[PDB]
Amino acid sequence: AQQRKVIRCWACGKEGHSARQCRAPRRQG
Ligand SMILES: [Zn+2]
Repeated sequence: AQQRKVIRCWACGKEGHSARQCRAPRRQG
């Protein structure tokens, strides 16, 4: 498998992108 659920950008917490592209500076957008 890949990682349990989709890559919800562990750097932000949203399903759709990876922290490598996390455009959310923790609580902001
Ligand atoms: Zn993100």
